[PDB]
Amino acid sequence: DQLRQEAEQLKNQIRDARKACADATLSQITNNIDPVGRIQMRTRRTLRGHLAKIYAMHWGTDSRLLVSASQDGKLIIWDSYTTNKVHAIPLRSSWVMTCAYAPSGNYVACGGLDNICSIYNLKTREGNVRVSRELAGHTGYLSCCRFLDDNQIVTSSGDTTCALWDIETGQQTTTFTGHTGDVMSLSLAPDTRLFVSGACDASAKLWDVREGMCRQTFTGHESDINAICFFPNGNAFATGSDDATCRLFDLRADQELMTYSHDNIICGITSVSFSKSGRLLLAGYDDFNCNVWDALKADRAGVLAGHDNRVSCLGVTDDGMAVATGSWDSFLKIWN
Amino acid sequence: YQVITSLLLGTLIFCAVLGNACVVAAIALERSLQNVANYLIGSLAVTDLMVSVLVLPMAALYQVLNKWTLGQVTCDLFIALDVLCCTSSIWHLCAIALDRYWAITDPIDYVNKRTPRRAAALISLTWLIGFLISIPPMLGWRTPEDRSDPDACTISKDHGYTIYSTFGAFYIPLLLMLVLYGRIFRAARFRIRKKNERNAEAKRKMALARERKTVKTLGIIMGTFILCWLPFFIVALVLPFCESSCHMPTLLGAIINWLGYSNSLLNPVIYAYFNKDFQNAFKKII
Amino acid sequence: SIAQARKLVEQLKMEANIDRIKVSKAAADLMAYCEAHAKEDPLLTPVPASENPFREK
Amino acid sequence: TLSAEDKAAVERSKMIDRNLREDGEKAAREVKLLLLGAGESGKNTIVKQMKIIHEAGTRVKTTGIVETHFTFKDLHFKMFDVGAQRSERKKWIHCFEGVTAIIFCVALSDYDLVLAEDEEMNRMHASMKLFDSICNNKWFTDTSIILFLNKKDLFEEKIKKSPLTICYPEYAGSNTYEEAAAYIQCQFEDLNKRKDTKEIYTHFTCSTDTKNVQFVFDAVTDVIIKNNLKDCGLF
Ligand SMILES: C/C=C\C/C=C\C/C=C/C/C=C/CCCC(=O)O[C@H](COC(=O)CCCCCCCCCCCCC)COP(=O)(O)O[C@H]1[C@H](O)[C@@H](O)[C@H](OP(=O)(O)O)[C@@H](O)[C@H]1O
Ligand SMILES: CC(C)CCC[C@@H](C)[C@H]1CC[C@H]2[C@@H]3CC=C4C[C@@H](OC(=O)CCC(=O)O)CC[C@]4(C)[C@H]3CC[C@]12C
Ligand SMILES: CC(C)CCC[C@@H](C)[C@H]1CC[C@H]2[C@@H]3CC=C4C[C@@H](OC(=O)CCC(=O)O)CC[C@]4(C)[C@H]3CC[C@]12C
Ligand SMILES: COc1ccc2[nH]cc(CCN(C)C)c2c1
Repeated sequence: DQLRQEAEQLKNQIRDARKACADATLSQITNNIDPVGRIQMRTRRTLRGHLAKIYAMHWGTDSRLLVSASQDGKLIIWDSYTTNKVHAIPLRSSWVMTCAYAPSGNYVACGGLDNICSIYNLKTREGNVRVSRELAGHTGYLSCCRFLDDNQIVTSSGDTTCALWDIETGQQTTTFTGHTGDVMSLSLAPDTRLFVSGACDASAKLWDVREGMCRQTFTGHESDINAICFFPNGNAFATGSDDATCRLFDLRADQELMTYSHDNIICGITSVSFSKSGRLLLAGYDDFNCNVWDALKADRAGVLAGHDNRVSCLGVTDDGMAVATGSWDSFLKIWN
Repeated sequence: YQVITSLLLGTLIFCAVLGNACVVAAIALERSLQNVANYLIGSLAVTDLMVSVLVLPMAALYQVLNKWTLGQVTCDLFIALDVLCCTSSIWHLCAIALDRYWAITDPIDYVNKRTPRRAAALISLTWLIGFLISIPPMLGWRTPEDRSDPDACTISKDHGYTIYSTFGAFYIPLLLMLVLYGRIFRAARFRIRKKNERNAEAKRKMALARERKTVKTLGIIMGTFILCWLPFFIVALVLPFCESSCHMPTLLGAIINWLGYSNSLLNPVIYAYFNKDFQNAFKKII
Repeated sequence: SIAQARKLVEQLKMEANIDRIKVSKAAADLMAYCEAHAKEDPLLTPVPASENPFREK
Repeated sequence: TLSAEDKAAVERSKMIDRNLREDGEKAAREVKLLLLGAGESGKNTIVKQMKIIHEAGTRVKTTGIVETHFTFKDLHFKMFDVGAQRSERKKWIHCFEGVTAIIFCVALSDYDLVLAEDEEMNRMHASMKLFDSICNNKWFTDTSIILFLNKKDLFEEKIKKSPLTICYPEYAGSNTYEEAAAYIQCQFEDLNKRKDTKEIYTHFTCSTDTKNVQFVFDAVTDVIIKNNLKDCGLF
């Protein structure tokens, strides 16, 4: 109909407001900040045992145990301190594309091409891990899942919709519609009241968990977004796309702040995450290596080279001690 | 004089040990190079490394001095390690051929019943034939003529031992490997044989290229093995039976011995430095 | 597909009705958070191996 | 180090690693095939045809990906049907990198038909575009394709009643089953740009119980043998 006219008028008004709010680029503000210097990280632990291309990992809240998911249908609970395999959950479907480790440390979730978010109960009364609940309702591959708490989990799938699940009942308490393409990443707020999703329509949306409505939309990328991670403050996030460029968006400023790009990089980002202080943005790449980015100055600080294949997953402990990068060559690597 | 030949033998020894060590290290430190065929190639490289660091050095010292200056016991051990490691290398070539033949003509066995235990069994079997060819001259089958000359080191020339060793070390492997690679050639040719005119011409050209490639590869393998070992085992069979009227020139005999010794240097070049997976691993190591 | 147009225009107006702050203030807040927690960032400043759990017990 | 808890943890890790090694050895003995096609291209008929005799060597139905595990002549096959995955293919097509072969099914009888999305798009043209896209992916450079042309009888009836020139304007020939079925096969063959690294095994699906799975087994064994010959340098 004629609603396209007012839709584009609203888009233009939003763009004008964002341009008006832009008075000083994040480079000008952080020019006085001294460089972080070269970041040298050496592989401390190399967890071995996977037999196919890893696709996800997630640290625990105790910063010691971590979960990894791989195409061999295995969900291994490692012990990064001693490399010991605490658990090895056999998946019903070997096509797993995401995993999460519950904040309480009791549950682990995974999902993939099967449109189901399986939830495993690690700590039970018999010492044997078993599938507590299987959450069905997505009509596309489930790309990411993050535990809101011990009882609620947020999943993002390739049906352009993110969902808030009630694990006890197994139904979608809330569904988050609005994305035009496949949602490929999802990051929870530190206070767990908000969460952003990076989708294949080259845009990211900030969602309210309670109300289930899109608060903001961030359109800066030229290609589909593969990763997203909230800055420790909770007021900003970084996105990694196949544009071979990472981007920092601020919630309050409602616009892009910094672009983490290099001419020598033509491969897409597969995973991003921040350090404890938020001053290093560690981004995995299809160039087989993870590049450490100084968030405030957009300088390539370090390089976590070592992986034989593409770096699919990446995460930083909650205490900020170490960063672990899983890769398609079936090896987790803790760097420190 | 002796400096030139000593330098040549030394550089040959160095190239052989360097190549075998590089192959073994690349297989050990790489996770992609950890399948049954690469295990057999690595065991061949290990055997050739033992040939280069346990036989080649003492053989070179014997060649340049033109006399044995290590003792009867050290000569006997050198002969034993000369026959054990070199016979094991030959049977490693035969075992690689057998593994390739099983992989090519029996895909079901390749998928289901191919495990590294098979690779270990084959390697143990190649070292077993090595031991059973190198040990019999230790106890019995040793004429006193061998010890009659302290300033010499020669393999026991008993006619029965000559037949037993020469056959079980080269001629049984040479017929077995010829049969296996002929069957592999037949299988490869059968697989290769089985606008529209442009596509037909392209298919014909590609089939001809594949036939040329397979005949070249089989030529390289069988030619190197034959041009290195056959000269040695023809002499090592005719000479013992012909005590007189068959004088052997020192130059030709030494060239022949070192041609077979150089088969251990040429083995990593063919079985390891030619395939794509080792080239990529070496590029990743460099 | 007219109802989806109404939903989209409502979403756009709701997004445009939110309050925004200057980018300089937001960048300054981000730079203050980074510098305030820079002491507790083991990746940023290499930590001695005595208390580093992944190298020395 | 030597504490009882650490000894128990290391023993648990060793037992788990042994179990993982056993499971990986078991999984390496299974031939993995990726089944693709456009809507009702007759892939369901193919799946049903292969699960008549040999099958499988509170759960929730997934509707995302379908598992078909069938054994034929001492060979374990695992067919992954992704026809119900209505999303961007390039975001998960790399998950199937390394499958032994791709079974691609197209119905011969849909040349007359058009897609429900728009009338001005032949179903055969959509299938040809899908074949061109999936045959020339960077993931499937060396992966051979087992092409199945389903519904030969319906295609024969349709070409008896309706001409084939509507699907292929450049086509020229007397309309009969053999030449038209050969022309469509050649058109699907010509979409393969990687003629040196991969081959296409085209079969016309038939009602016989064993012929289709027998052709799949023959193609898979011929792929394995050619891979083993390429590894030895003889191909
Ligand atoms: C008259 C008509 C026709 C005949 C006339 C002319 C044409 C033919 C002449 C005769 C041929 C002579 C030798 C040719 C070799 C040659 O072409 O080699 C190619 C080029 O590689 C390099 O250059 C790389 C080489 C690296 C070698 C190692 C370097 C270090 C050496 C010392 C090692 C010790 C210290 C490190 C590589 O190999 P290729 O093109 O020959 O083709 C194949 C090869 O034949 C197969 O054997 C091999 O299979 P495998 O052996 O069974 O595992 C295959 O993988 C493949 O490599
Ligand atoms: C001092 C010596 C021991 C060094 C090692 C030499 C080998 C590497 C040579 C000796 C004979 C050569 C072969 C002699 C002839 C041919 C055929 C040639 O052309 C053909 O493929 C035609 C074959 C035919 O017509 O029968 C390809 C190279 C090849 C296999 C040669 C490969 C290299 C070989 C094995
Ligand atoms: C297959 C590729 C790696 C090439 C392999 C070459 C070898 C077979 C060559 C290189 C150096 C050669 C040697 C160079 C010099 C001598 C000294 C020569 O002197 C003699 O004892 C005879 C003459 C005399 O009595 O003085 C005997 C051959 C020998 C050992 C040669 C044996 C054959 C060798 C080892
Ligand atoms: C009868 O003489 C023999 C029998 C078997 C043998 N295997 C290996 C050798 C020696 C190899 N270098 C002299 C080249 C050998 C000799």
